[PDB]
Amino acid sequence: LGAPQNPNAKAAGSRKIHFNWLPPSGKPMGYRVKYWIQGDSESEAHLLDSKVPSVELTNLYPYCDYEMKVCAYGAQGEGPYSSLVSCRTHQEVPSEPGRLAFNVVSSTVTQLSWAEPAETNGEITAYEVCYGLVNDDNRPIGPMKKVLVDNPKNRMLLIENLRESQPYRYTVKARNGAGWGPEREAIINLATQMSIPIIP
Amino acid sequence: VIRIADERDRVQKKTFTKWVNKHLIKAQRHISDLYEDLRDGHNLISLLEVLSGDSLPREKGRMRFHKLQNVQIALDYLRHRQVKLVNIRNDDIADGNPKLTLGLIWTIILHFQISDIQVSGQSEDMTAKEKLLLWSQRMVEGYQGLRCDNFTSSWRDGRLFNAIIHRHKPLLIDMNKVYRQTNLENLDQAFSVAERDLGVTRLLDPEDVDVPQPDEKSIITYVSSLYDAMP
Repeated sequence: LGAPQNPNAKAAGSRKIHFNWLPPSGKPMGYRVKYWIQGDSESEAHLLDSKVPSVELTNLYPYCDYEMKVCAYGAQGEGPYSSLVSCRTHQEVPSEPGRLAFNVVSSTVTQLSWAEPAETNGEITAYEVCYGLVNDDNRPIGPMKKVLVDNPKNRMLLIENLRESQPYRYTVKARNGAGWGPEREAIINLATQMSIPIIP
Repeated sequence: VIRIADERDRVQKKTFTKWVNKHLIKAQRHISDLYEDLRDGHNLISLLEVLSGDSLPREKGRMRFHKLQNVQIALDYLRHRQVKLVNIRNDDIADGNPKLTLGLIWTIILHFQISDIQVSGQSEDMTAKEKLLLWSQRMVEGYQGLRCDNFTSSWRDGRLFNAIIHRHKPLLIDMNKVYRQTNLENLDQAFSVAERDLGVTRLLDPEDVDVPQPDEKSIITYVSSLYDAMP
């Protein structure tokens, strides 16, 4: 058997890749797909069997580049591998931004800052910060102010004009190609707590 | 009501970056964004290797598990060197929390550059900072009208910077003209001279110092590096 020709891959939905090829001349019993993450050795590769000239790679990482090749087998054993084909998976909404850190500037001013989500699952393009008054049981008493940060590299926010000795709830969430992820939360009273960050 | 991150954090970030690069180039390394180029841990490790001359392990990986491992190496090195790193976790640096990252670098600067200050008639109850201020005051003593009360407003007009360099090498500075020049002119002159004649890296831009309230940590880092360039 020769090598399967015309290796062809494309992202298909969540965490999976559709991979097909042109069968080699003859009557192959099946194929063996070898796939791995671009940058990893063909030693961390996974091996899939198929009886048909296509395969679904599942359980993959979001927004991740994958390399793959395929070989055919039959009566006379395994044949050569196809040429390499590279393909990137679709994106997923990000995880929570990192825990929130507060630099108290005054009884009415604070510098909120957060880390990038541990799993971006894509290219992060914005952050949204909500903050608002909460009562004694720590639930908002009114509409939360919403702030769009259109520069994802800016993970710091100077919020001034807050009320003295008043508890405020703060949330940060990230957005990427797939949309918005879950929120990271913290309740902070400025009066309660110099230039060293606080972290609930 | 929200506003733009404080200008002082912009300047502190630039100061800390120029400082980190000053050392990293010794190892043929260079960071571009302080809030990104330290997340994988490799640069922190290299920075520490250069600063202490020690040799540190490296978990060579590609994923997050390995980032965290590498950063932990850096943090552990500091903690074993009795450097208190409070409220700072490895994932905080690996995931790039900007304030905490700033803090880590400040800590590093304190421990390696600012803490080894030595002034005549000092006390071990004096902080590294208090010793640096004492030093500055001793250097500009006698210079008419010159006075060093803090590491912020006191440096705004550039005159202390010039006087300090003058005390060390009178031939480099024309104090007469310093008394007649603008804050910017003086600042620039000082930074320029210190760089070309004392090999003191230009951590600060004049426009970033000529302000009502300069970034204290940035001033401190620079003043400390003047001290380093002097016996």
